[PDB]
Amino acid sequence: MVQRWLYSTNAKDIAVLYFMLAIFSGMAGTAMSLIIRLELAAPGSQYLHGNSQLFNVLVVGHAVLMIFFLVMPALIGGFGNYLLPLMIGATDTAFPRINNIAFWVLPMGLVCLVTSTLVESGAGTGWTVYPPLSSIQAHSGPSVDLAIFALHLTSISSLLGAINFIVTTLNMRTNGMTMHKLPLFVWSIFITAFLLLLSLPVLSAGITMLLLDRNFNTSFFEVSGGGDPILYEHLFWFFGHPEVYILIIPGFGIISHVVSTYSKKPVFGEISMVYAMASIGLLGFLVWSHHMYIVGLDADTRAYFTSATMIIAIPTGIKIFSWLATIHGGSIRLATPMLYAIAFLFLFTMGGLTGVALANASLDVAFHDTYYVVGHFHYVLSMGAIFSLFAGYYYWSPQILGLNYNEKLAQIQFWLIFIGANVIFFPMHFLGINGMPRRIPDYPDAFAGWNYVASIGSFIATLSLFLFIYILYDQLVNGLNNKVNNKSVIYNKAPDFVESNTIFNLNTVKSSSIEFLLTSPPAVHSFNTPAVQS
Amino acid sequence: GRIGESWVITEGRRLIPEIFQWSAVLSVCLGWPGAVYFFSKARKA
Amino acid sequence: VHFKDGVYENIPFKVKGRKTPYALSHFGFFAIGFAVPFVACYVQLKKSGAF
Amino acid sequence: MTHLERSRHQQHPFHMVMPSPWPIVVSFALLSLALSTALTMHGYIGNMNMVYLALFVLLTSSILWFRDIVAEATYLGDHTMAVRKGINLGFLMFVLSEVLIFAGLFWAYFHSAMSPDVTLGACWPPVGIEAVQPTELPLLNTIILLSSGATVTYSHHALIAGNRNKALSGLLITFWLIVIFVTCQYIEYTNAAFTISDGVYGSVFYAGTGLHFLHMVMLAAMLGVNYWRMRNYHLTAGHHVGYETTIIYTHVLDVIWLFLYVVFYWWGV
Amino acid sequence: DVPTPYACYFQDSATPNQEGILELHDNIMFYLLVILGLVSWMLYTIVMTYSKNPIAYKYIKHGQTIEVIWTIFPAVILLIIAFPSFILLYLCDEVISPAMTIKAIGYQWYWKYEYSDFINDSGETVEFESYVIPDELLEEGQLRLLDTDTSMVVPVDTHIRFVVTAADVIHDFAIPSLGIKVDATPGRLNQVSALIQREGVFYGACSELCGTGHANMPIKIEAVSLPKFLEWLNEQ
Amino acid sequence: AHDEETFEEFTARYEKEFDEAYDLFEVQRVLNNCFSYDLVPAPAVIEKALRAARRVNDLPTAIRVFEALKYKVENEDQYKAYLDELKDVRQELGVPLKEELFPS
Amino acid sequence: ANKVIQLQKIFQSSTKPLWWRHPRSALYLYPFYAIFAVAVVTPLLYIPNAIRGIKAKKA
Amino acid sequence: GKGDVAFITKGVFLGLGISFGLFGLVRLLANPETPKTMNREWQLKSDEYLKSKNANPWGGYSQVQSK
Amino acid sequence: TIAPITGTIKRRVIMDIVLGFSLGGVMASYWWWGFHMDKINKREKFYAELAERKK
Ligand code: HEA
Ligand code: HEA
Ligand code: CUA
Ligand SMILES: [Cu+2]
Ligand SMILES: [Mg+2]
Repeated sequence: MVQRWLYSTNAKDIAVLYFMLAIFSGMAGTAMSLIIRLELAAPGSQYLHGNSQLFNVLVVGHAVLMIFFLVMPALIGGFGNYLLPLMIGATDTAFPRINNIAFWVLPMGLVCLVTSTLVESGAGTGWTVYPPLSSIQAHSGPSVDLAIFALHLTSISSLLGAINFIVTTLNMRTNGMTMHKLPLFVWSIFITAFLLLLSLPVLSAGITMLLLDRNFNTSFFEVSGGGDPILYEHLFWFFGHPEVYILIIPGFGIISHVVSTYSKKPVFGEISMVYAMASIGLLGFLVWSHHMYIVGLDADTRAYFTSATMIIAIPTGIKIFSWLATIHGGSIRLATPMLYAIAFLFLFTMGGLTGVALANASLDVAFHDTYYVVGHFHYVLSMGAIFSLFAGYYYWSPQILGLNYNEKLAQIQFWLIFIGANVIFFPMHFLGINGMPRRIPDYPDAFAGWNYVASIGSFIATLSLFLFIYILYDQLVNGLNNKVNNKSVIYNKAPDFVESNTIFNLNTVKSSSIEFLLTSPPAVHSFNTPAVQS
Repeated sequence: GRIGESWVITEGRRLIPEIFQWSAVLSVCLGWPGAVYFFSKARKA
Repeated sequence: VHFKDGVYENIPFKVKGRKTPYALSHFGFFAIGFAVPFVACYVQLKKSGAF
Repeated sequence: MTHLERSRHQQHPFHMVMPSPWPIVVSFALLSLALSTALTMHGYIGNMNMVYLALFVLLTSSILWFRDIVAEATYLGDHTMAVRKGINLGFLMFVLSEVLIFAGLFWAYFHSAMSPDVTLGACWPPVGIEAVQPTELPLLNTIILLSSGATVTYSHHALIAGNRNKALSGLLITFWLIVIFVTCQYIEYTNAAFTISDGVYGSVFYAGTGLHFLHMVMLAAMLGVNYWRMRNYHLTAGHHVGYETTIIYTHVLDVIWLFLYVVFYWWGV
Repeated sequence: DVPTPYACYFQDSATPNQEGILELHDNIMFYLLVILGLVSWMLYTIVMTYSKNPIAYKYIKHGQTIEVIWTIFPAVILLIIAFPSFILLYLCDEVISPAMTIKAIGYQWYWKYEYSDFINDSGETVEFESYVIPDELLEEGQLRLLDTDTSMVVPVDTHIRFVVTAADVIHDFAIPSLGIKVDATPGRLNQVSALIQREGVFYGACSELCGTGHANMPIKIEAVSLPKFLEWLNEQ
Repeated sequence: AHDEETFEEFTARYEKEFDEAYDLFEVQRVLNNCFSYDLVPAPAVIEKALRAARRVNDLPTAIRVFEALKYKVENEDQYKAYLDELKDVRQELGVPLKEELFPS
Repeated sequence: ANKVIQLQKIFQSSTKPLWWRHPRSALYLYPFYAIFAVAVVTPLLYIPNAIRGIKAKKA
Repeated sequence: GKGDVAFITKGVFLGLGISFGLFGLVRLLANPETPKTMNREWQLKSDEYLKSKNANPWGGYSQVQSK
Repeated sequence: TIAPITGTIKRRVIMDIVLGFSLGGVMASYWWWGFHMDKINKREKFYAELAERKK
């Protein structure tokens, strides 16, 4: 069993391990979100008495852990590693040791990130780890060096997975997959793996410049000595916007597939949707400085960037319009991944509208480093990527794990996370437009109500994850009994109207991709022979 | 259509009760800050 | 060697044939996952102030 | 042929790799390297002995990985034409990622150069720093890369042709040519008026040229491995993907050196 | 000026720039609420009339007419949204002929204000470091964590342009009432303008991370009339 | 063909597609592909569908035609003026409806 | 020295794994296992000395 | 099927009550003392000072928020 | 005797997007006129009274 889980150059048994580190790190990151929002519940020094450096350490831990160790593994690494060979008919991926070392250099980035928060009080900068806040004069210690070595390791993991994905869907397709016949999640993982190797080299260059002007006495951003800290803002956000487009594009793919298969309708114009997604990918590099409208750019380049971020906004709009068009006229079977897919549309349209409220370089002077921004990204990142993650798990894990979950517990988990996460991030907009800045331990006690309402909501959003943990346990020890004893839903695609039950038992699964034709838990050599297509 | 109750009436009957429940679900999906402000001591409760 | 396939031979957890209940391992995994920021908070609150 | 001796094979051209213990070991070594070089930069451990052995164990694990891949590629014989096109496109995308690191370094140079700060004297190069003139030693180690490219391309086209005494002579003289390049580059470093700490000019100049320096010493190690397995008859006349890989790498290294050399030695002085 | 409990709107107007920002945000929200209402109405109508639909129109997969209208409608709305923000962005940088200048240089966890237009006829520039009152020496009516023992004081009805910088970590000079927010990076001076249209206090906070003392770093700007400001500047 | 289909081409194509079916899967398949279009089919289509369900000799797909049609139509005046056009085919073929078969 | 087909005839015809299949592959992996175990277990005894904050004894 | 919409709304409201109670008894152990400017007696002085200098003149300026 | 009944989803969606336009329009129209003209009229009343009180 050591050669099946430690050496293990097989893309099915790497994705399970990706998912295990994903659920582990997501638990750690939401423990940090619970501690943050538990300390910010009331003015005056709460549970952590004084000690604002500990709060800075906790918020950079929450941000960077839950971004680079939950969302990026459980969307790129886990789901791409399990499904990208299993949708295009490759037996499994090309460069298999490369996506084994990508997984196995993830948790060492995790353990050095964990031990970075213990030595010499700690790295507190936020996830956008800035100079001269992080240079050796204003921040001494080996903490932020381990904190950015974690980013070096996660950066290396995601690039190796990107090269792996790109070559394994550019060469090892099956017999009939043409250049435009792939299912849309394959196209999302394709374009995301391009944006990774087109973006994160610039990130790793900038943060190793930060490391060797911390410790090797150079002067990239040490300003008394020639440099400037604006160059780090450029070199960071040139990755920082493609990073979240990387984090959200497989979400678009997952949501496209689940609304295609739970409404008994193909997606409305798949070719225009993949053109919109590819243009979003190749356009997301040209708007990198919409996070830098304040620092002192000219009004002319600010005018250019506030022109270009709205043309960023339009193809996401035509994607959401195509989603409304492909759920219109269907036969919508409201199961638990379809509920997450329906909630994702509203809860991401809301965040995108407040995002284009932010995108005006005129209007960003009233909203920068302000809880309005937190209300925007904790919509489009949290609700977006993780409602797509839940609509990935609750839709795919009966096929992958081979154990059917409980259904009513899944629906109370959806409604609990929906209510208890809509009550958190909605008062953040009122805190933003009333004037609350970011990263404060706590605040002048005027706006003392909305923080309390958000803190009474975060406990609901944590209790729903505890119920998700119990859903995992009830799936793992009562899978076959939930197959038999009528607690679950068994057929995700219902029989059509004029079709008999004796005729539905002939053609059981009416899929459009390969994945729901493989047996529950699939064979380790699934495609012995190629899977033909016309 | 041609013969039957007219399409204006038979789709108004379908959609006019839907507008009020849409307004209810939107007024309680965006209007609960009013309900939490209504009971607090800032409104001289 | 093709490793043999089943319903419980796809995951690293052994579930059916054990000596201890599965709830021990399955909830201790997320116990240590949920308690790593608490031990970070404790080691940071004994280094500066009190606790 | 018979079905009975057709179903005794792979049934698809792609590679099925047996479980190998060289992601886990080199990932262990990468973790130990990262933590030990984060730990010795602040005086927690006494010497650089431990970062030395961590770098050494990373190097020897990765060379054992490349030993496993040359044994699997030419002894067990799995690299058919589909897998060959796959690893070729993978190396192309990896080098496309390397040139973007070089583009980030050029962005740093351009941003601090064409808008010079008021503490540099508002002139690029800054006051007092005697810049390196581009015509003495930079001209030799920018013509030596073109000569290296010419001899590695005739060694390639002699390897495809069939002669051994020419295809080996070109590889030997391109190895000694670029190691002469590396040695005169170190000669350029060890007598220069500015260090890596002397201002932002020395910082970004030494960052760019040192990254290209490390890239071509890795190229020299790659070409030494390729010359060894050309002498030991591994390289064929139509299955040399591990040599087309390194000639693609050295030609793109030549063109990124000329970009770096022009805007680091002519425009920037 | 000051924040209020359970508020859900802007700290109100003082400057023409903040009035323009408020009008622009209400125009943008007026154009956004149509889109939010029709998106929510489409989602509600679809998921409550096609859930009880037994058959699915699976032979509707493209139509060019409605496709190009829903891709040309957001371009139209985004052009109408971007049409006045260009006017605001190109007028909020117009700092032709200000009256007096301030420097607002921000150190580690305090600010240091200085006036050096030479009408103080003691001769010198005038500076003051502007520490926060620590939250046990508050005395029966003083706003917590955003009060200051030594306020900056500006005049009414004169254009004032102040530059800002730091001597350390990147700070931000940020008042939401005056609509002024500009990152004080330690390398460059950054100037912004103001025309305060009424007397009174205006509060703000640092809105970039400084480290430990990020919360204990406020901005307090009292705006007084011009003869009282001349008297204060001559006396101080 | 992504070009549109007029009503006469629709009814001729589907009459020649209901004539050719021989199994039960084929009759239910072409019935689903006829009903899941946008229009409701004229009774020249559906009396041929009733004959094609009679040829395979099974009853309930000659009843679910009528219930799928009741879900198709826009009111019940169209349904009644429809059902008195398929009266005698329903008589001599002997199929029932739903509301008289399951009174609730 | 044209010793590729003898190595191929050896490498195809064995049961041992690939990184142990060569004749001289005992001199390449035993000292590697020793120095790798040493080099990766050794910073995990210096990490609690760093958590406690006690630096080195240098100079 | 068969009244499970009732079971799931019972589970949702039970989860809201459970999270409310656990937030309450986690809130109970936080910190004994308040910042001294939290009760209403300080707030009346702190907005008398505001109406002395007519801050927020048309919008809301009164700060009490305490019982 | 029966007419061909065709085109119900087209009539339904062009009846639905028009009501979606007008519904979002009346919500946003209430927003702009009611709330924003309330704030603007309060502000202009205060500024007129201030410029009168400073005579
Ligand atoms: C991945 C992105 C992400 C997500 C999901 C969240 C979600 C949460 N965050 Fe936030 N946060 C950030 C990234 C994120 N955050 C970033 C980047 C910053 C900026 C930091 C800075 O600039 O300094 C920030 C800042 C930030 C603030 C603002 C503080 C400040 O800067 O002043 C707060 C306060 O409430 C907060 C707490 C929370 C809480 C309570 C949640 C809760 O929603 C958590 C509950 C979430 C879940 C329950 C999701 C389910 C979890 C699973 C593990 C599911 C497993 C399923 C699969 C694997 C399929 N974080
Ligand atoms: C997941 C990654 C992600 C995604 C997808 C987005 C989506 C968008 N974001 Fe966001 N954003 C962040 C990640 C992301 N953001 C992060 C991490 C921060 C904080 C960084 C920090 O620490 O400072 C941030 C904050 C942030 C800023 C920085 C402000 C500041 O810090 O000062 C800006 C600036 O322009 C912005 C704008 C937008 C816009 C216009 C979109 C658009 O892409 C949204 C597109 C969606 C829609 C437009 C809605 C759907 C469309 C329709 C319904 C059609 C009709 C719509 C129109 C006609 C407009 N958001
Ligand atoms: Cu200065 Cu925050
Ligand atoms: Cu961005
Ligand atoms: Mg900022």
